[PDB]
Amino acid sequence: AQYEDGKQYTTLEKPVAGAPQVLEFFSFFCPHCYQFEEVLHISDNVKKKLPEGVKMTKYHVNFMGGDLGKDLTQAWAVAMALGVEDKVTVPLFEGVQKTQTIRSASDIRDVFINAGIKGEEYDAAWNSFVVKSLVAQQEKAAADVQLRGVPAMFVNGKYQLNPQGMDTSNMDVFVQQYADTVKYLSEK
Ligand SMILES: O=C(O)Cc1coc2cc(Oc3ccccc3)ccc12
Repeated sequence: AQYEDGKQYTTLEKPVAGAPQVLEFFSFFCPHCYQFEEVLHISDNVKKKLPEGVKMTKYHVNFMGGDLGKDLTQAWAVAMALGVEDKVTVPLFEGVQKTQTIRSASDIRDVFINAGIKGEEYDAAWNSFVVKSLVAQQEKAAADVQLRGVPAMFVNGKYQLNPQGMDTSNMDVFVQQYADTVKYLSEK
């Protein structure tokens, strides 16, 4: 077949019931994730190839970056609780990987302050049980598949994208193959 298990995707040996239709995992320490955001815009290109209104979910992971990796998962929970993902994703990626000005939870907070989130409202979210539960939700989603690599995308709790099997000579061709594979998997 044109799409084959082991080529563009792999199939989870234990499928996960109740998962979101499209689920992405990333780390602000992950270099391919940085590219997926700034250069390839993978999430937006996948969204444009799926029907209107499909749910897409994106979670941060703990396993890169030690203490700060976990702080970043909590900060991503804050961003999701406050609905400010689009305001903080690029400055968090650049603060970690480009300028290397993010070295502490305080430096993370500065990114949110600079993006116009009020200090009081950041701190209230950071300490909230709603955010504690969003941290648990991110960890649980990752744990369901003993995730050890990002960027990762799962479709319908069943299929895992395999970008290792896609053309990397051309960035736009790669994005198109990735998104068309997601579309194919979502129609399975
Ligand atoms: O770990 C792997 O090999 C799989 C993988 C995940 O995200 C990626 C992003 C890439 O970025 C490019 C660069 C130039 C053209 C097209 C794509 C390349 C490969 C991968």
